[PDB]
Amino acid sequence: ARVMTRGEGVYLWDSEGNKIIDGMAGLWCVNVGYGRKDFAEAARRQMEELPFYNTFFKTTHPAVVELSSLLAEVTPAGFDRVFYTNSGSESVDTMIRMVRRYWDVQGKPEKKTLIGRWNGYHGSTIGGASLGGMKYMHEQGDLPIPGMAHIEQPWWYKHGKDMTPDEFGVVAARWLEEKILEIGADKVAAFVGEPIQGAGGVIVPPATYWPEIERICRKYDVLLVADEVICGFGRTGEWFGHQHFGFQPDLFTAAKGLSSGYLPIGAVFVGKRVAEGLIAGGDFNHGFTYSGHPVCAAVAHANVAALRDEGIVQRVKDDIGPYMQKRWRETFSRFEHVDDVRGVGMVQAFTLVKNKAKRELFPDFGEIGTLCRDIFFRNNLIMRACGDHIVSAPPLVMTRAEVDEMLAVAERCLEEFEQTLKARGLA
Amino acid sequence: ARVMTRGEGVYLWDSEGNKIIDGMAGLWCVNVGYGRKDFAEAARRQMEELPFYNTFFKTTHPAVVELSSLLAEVTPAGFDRVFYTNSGSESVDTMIRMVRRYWDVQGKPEKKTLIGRWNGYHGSTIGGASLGGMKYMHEQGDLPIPGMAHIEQPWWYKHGKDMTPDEFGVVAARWLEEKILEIGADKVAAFVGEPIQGAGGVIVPPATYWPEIERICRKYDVLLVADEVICGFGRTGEWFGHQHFGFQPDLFTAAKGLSSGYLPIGAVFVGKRVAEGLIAGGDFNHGFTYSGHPVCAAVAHANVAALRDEGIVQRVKDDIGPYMQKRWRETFSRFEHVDDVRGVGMVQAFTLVKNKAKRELFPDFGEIGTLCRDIFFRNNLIMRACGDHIVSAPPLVMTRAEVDEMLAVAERCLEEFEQTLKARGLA
Ligand SMILES: Cc1ncc(COP(=O)(O)O)c(CNc2cccc(C(=O)O)c2)c1O
Ligand SMILES: Cc1ncc(COP(=O)(O)O)c(CNc2cccc(C(=O)O)c2)c1O
Repeated sequence: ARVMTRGEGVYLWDSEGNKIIDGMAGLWCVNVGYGRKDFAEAARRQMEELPFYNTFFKTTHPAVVELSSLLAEVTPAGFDRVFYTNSGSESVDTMIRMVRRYWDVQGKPEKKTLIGRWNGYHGSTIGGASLGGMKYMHEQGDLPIPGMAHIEQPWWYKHGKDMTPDEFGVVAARWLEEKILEIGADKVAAFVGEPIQGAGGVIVPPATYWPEIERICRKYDVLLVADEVICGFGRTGEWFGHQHFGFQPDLFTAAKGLSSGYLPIGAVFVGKRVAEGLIAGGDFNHGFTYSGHPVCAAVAHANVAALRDEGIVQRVKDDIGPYMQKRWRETFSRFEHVDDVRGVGMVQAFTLVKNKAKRELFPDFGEIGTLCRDIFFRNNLIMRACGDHIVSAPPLVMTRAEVDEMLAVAERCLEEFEQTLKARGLA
Repeated sequence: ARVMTRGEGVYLWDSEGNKIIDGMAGLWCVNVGYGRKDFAEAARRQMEELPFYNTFFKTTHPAVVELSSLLAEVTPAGFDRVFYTNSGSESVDTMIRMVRRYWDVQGKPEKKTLIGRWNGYHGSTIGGASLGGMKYMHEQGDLPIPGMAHIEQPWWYKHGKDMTPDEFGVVAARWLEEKILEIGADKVAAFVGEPIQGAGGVIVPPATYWPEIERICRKYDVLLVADEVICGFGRTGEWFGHQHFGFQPDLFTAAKGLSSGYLPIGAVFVGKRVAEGLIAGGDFNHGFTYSGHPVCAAVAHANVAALRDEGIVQRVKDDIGPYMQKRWRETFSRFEHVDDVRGVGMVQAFTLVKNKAKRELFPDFGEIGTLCRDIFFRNNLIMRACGDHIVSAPPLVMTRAEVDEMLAVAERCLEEFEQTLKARGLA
């Protein structure tokens, strides 16, 4: 069929010469777009010159030292300890072990349960798939493992009932309290959440949600962990998604955001309280000192430098983010089977619905999303279909003109979509 | 104070100008040695030119297609389905989930327990740490998780009593049968082992061990899994360690040996029975090659091509392997506190012992190993201490002269070690 032949900026090309507008590469964290020659050079040099680690060497690799130094400058107050891995899935798994070790060290070994959310996603390790709330992943491996619990997701469109979003955000956060009390606070180690659920369909919680979650976590002496694997490194306009929603996690996980997707890498960023805890047990100290594939760290360093020095993150907050959000809602809000148009910064979405009046979803959630996605692709546009949610997360460097080009095509596709719907009486 | 400044061939350099022999090949993984400029070029080109999706519409990324095509040529017959990951740890975790999903699809809901070995090592995830048998690891994330069991390792020097190695291989393999009947066969999904235990100290099992493990696995309808993360890609003289020992696994896992450590990557090679069983449910399907990274696949491709086309693996079997093994046994067999001199291909080891007569180990296993290791480093030689086992696995490209050079230095270090023992009355 059609193979990929080239990537540059926000586009990729196929073997037939088609230019494909990549409206989703940020879900794989390609935040600065394709074709960065300087990143390629950063990798080339490190691979030619240096070893890939070995030991005894009282030192941390110079590529890693530099990356760590730079990250301290761009992360929020209190994150000055970073543990490197090879992926977001590994970062999640390491985080689970850290959270449990922290409580062990505090002399509370029974505090082992982590609480996630249905439709949350935290990667594909046994630990991560257990903490995530995708039912199809739980079946593959008799998951979740012990010390994993789940609460319903803050999806107002489905569960918001007769409530305003804001009233719902309180109710949905209180589900965490209910679960903690059910399990017992002294068996609960942490609550873990993506600031905006990514793979679950860009579920943007109400403004009252995260503050209520945080309040509840502190009330019960439970750690708060953000999974920033999608939302970090400028996706919401802030450097990290938790900054946008105004909560303060005790740890947070990131992945290819570090490298804009150019090479595999992940990290766990550990706040002061937990860091002091772990080091006191002498734990994770070899990881903190020797973690990080130096080639990937070299690319990650060039990337984070670029995001800062080129003003890419600031440009999402001030310029392209507001432009995108306005243009997104302008384009999609009018369609008959489009509802819950949403987004922050450079992540945005809507849901294909049976009936906007009744807030009624299509049956066999996903079938209609697939149809819309298929139309997009026939028209040389990629966006992600998550059930009947259509989601977009383009490179952060996307211009105002590229935004319009993308939305012009998407608009044409929705017009076709609305017609195809009626034409088979699914409307 | 010193830092790494260069790697080339079998050598490393530090900031002081010191030339160091890398007898440990990074982390047993740098099989082609350092300084491959063609590898760096392969990464540069992919990073400059292409997107990073593993799949595009009906096709796979060209770099991945290429790697899989080449892998099919060098893998044992029947292993065409490969699932890519970012590390050996992720490969192990994916294997565990695959093993369990397979029995689910087969309608055997009880059949979920994986059996590993004490002193076995399968990575650092919750899943891999649980399947591994490192007692210090059994309480970082609350471990082992359920459906994990362990048998004793086939370590003749310690457990062999008054048996020949061949008699002991049968006894040590039958511990698996004893364990299966203790648990109940209906509950046991797989046995997993490194053909030779790596991090555990290059524990080479008797020739009788693997054939007997395999008979037992087939007798109870238990899957047989090889962890080739250290033994893979030519380390034993064969492409994979299971080929050397003459067993036929249903799946096997591989890590960065695939790329000689130049970039992070791993794989699960899935045999026909399990692949078909997973297809028969539609499980680990839509998103198979889709966990790894295509830049890493391009490097892995150049590496596997180099191992085949430059005759590196064949040279281990026919030339440098026999030489290393012969010369290793000449060099070390004579020392008063060195015993169990062993190895195959380009992995080899010996154990530091209190008394060769009684076969008595030093107390506080590890203390003496560290002492000997520090001597090596002071002498610009990297060899690994696992407890009181000393281990070596240099790049496979090491010349006969490089072999003697390494052994010349090692011999001098053992002379010094032997003096140090008496000069402390620890002889
Ligand atoms: C929130 C979150 N956490 C952890 C992971 C695991 O990261 P790695 O993939 O680096 O192991 C993820 C996965 N991140 C991810 C990557 C690509 C696509 C999509 C999508 O659903 O479109 C999501 C994720 O979305
Ligand atoms: C047998 C085995 N299985 C899985 C893993 C995990 O692979 P990754 O590390 O690629 O995730 C390993 C780890 N392999 C490994 C790596 C680095 C050092 C050492 C050492 O003990 O010197 C061993 C291993 O030795």
